[PDB]
Amino acid sequence: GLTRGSFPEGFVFGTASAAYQYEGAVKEDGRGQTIWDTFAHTFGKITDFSNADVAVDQYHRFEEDIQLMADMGMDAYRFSIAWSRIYPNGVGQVNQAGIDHYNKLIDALLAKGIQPYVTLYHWDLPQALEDKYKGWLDRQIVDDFAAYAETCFREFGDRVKHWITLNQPHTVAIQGYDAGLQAPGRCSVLLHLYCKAGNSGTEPYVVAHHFILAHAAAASIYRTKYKATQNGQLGIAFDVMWFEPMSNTTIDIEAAKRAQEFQLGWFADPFFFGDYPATMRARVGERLPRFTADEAAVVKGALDFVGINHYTTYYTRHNNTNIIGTLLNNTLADTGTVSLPFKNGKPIGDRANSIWLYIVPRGMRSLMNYVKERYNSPPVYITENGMDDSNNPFISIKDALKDSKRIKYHNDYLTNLAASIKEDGCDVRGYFAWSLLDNWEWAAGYSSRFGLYFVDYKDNLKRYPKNSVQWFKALLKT
Ligand SMILES: *[C@H]1O[C@H](CO)[C@@H](O)[C@H](O)[C@H]1O
Repeated sequence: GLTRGSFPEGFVFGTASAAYQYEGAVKEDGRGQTIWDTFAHTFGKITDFSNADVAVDQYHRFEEDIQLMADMGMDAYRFSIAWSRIYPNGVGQVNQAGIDHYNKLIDALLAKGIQPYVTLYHWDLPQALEDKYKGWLDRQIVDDFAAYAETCFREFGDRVKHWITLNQPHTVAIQGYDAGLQAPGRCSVLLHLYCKAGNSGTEPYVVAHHFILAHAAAASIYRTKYKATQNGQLGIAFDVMWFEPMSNTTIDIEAAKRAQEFQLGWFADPFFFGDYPATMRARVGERLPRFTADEAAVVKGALDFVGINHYTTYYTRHNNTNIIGTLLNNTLADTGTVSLPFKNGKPIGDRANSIWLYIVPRGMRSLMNYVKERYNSPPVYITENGMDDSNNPFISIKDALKDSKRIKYHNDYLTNLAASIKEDGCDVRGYFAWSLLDNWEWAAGYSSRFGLYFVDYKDNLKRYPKNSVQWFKALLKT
C-alpha cells in the first residue's frame, strides 16, 4: 500500500489544530476575549450547549501532545496563534506572556524534529476589534491584522518558515455573515430569525474583500522586511469542496464550474489574476467591491503556496431565480447554483458523522488538477483533510477507538493525492490530517470527534490512540 515512497522526496506529513478548538486556558496569562468566547457563551449558538473554556487543554499539555506526534513519525504540526494572546485588545500593548508561550511551543516542536506550520488567524478575532469597528466589516482590520502578523514574523520567524495567514476566509464570510451560524453570527434577520443584525447580501462580500487585503498587507510586510533573512513562505488555507455536475450537460457543467469560482475563485482569482472572477462581477454587481489599481498590484502574486482544506465533493446543478428583492439577497442565490450530495435519489458516497461530510476520495485528485490548470501549477499543501466519528456515550472507549472508517478515508484520499502528483504532475508539497486530537468543533461542540487520538472528556482529557494512530505510524516509517 501507501508509504512515504508513494510521495515525492521531502513530502511533508503532519496533523493540524486550531487555538480556540484546542488550547483552553481562555483567561490565563492575559488572553483577551475573542468573538468565539462571546459566541460560545451566547444561548442558542452551540448545539450541545458547550464551550472551549478548557477544550482539550493543549495550552498546558502541548509537550505530551508533541510526543504523540513523534510517536507516529509526523514531520510537521499545523497550529494557530491566538491573536488575543499577543494583543489582548487587538492592537496596543503586546502581551509578553503570549509571545513566551508560543516560543515554548515552537521550541518544543523543533526539539522533537517537528516543523511548525503556523496559522495567524483561525477565526478568533479579539472582541475589542469587533466592539470598536465590527472587525472584518471595517477596512481598519487590514492594518490591524498586518501589524499583528508583523509581530509574529519578528518574534517567531527565525524558526517558523511556513505561515498560513488566514484559515478558510470563505467559511468565515458565509457562516459568519450570510448564515450567521458562526461568530459573529450576523445575517439578514428576514432570512434567519436567530440573528441579531446583518445583511446576508452585502456583508459577506465586504468581509471577503477585507480578508484578501489583509493577507496582501501582511505579505507586503513579510516580503519587504522579513523574507530575505528568514527565508520562509506565506500562504492561505482555502476551504474547497469539489463540485461535480449533477448531470453531464452543458448547463450543469457550467454550473459546477461557477460554484467553484464562487467558492475558491472568489479568493484565488484575486491572488493570481488581480481581480474577482468575471461570473461574480456579473452576478453580484455593485455588491462586489472593486480593487483599486494599487490594491490589485499588491494582491496579485501575494501567495507563495495555496493551502487546501478539502473534505468532500457535492453535485451541482444550475438554479434559476430572479427575485429576492434586495431583502432576501444571499450568497447561494448569487451563485445561480444549488449543490447537494445527492443525485437521482442516491448519495454521492458514505457519510462521516458530520451531516455535510460525504466520503468521495476522487474529489481530491479532481481538485488538485483544477488548481494546477486554473492557477498555473502553484505549490499546494493539503492543510486540512480528515473525518469525524460521533461522540457516542453508549459505547465503550475501546469500541470508540476502532476507527476503520477514518483509516479507509485517509487511505483513499491519500491514494488519490499520490496519483495527482505522480500521474497528473500536481505540485503538492505536504499533507495535514484534521485532526491530532478530538477537539471542540465550533457550533457542533463536543458532538464531533475528528481526532487520531480519542479524548476522554469524562476522565481529565485523557488521550487514547485510535486505530488510525498505528496506520499513520506504519505509513510514516523510515
Ligand atoms: C477545517 O474543518 C474542521 C472540521 O470542520 C474544523 O474543525 C477546522 O477548524 C477547519 O479549519
